[PDB]
Amino acid sequence: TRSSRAGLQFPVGRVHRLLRKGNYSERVGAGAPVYLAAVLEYLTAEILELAGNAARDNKKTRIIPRHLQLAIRNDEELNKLLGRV
Amino acid sequence: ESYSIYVYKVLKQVHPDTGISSKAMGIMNSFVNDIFERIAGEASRLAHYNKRSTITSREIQTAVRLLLPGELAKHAVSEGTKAVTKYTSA
Amino acid sequence: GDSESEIEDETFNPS
Ligand SMILES: [Cl-]
Repeated sequence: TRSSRAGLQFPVGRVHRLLRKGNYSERVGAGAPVYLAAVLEYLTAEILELAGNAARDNKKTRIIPRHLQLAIRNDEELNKLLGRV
Repeated sequence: ESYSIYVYKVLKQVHPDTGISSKAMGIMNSFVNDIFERIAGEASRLAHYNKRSTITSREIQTAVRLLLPGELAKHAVSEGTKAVTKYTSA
Repeated sequence: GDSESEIEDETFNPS
């Protein structure tokens, strides 16, 4: 399986399907969805790490939206990346 | 349909004991979809600028370096290149 | 006081 060969949890096959269905180009190279799935997985991990830290500082047992908001706003780089979403 | 289960699997690596509410999971899905669309759109324009009919890992990497700030870009590049190297080894 | 939060916004359950 493509995701397993890449060492990823994110679904490489679906990322490939979404790149092909989105009319981004005529063709898509095999490495393109692997690379992109890996970047999405890493960005997900970085967000959850900081949101998770906020939940723990909040003496909470789960991440809620307020913890994500806190995490994005208090991290200069995630704020730059996602602060407009 | 969405990335929820994969977001959850990543959560279990970074914070195993920490759960996530359904609303927060919805926000995470929105972030993944937004980042997906930003990188794919930028890789699409770069392939057009280069007169190439195909989006390869080269265009993904360049889009990533230009769209993400600072350290996030460096680590995202490291992670994407590691995955491609594992993938092509197999 | 956390089953009250669960009422408002249920925990994501992978199964
Ligand atoms: Cl490729």
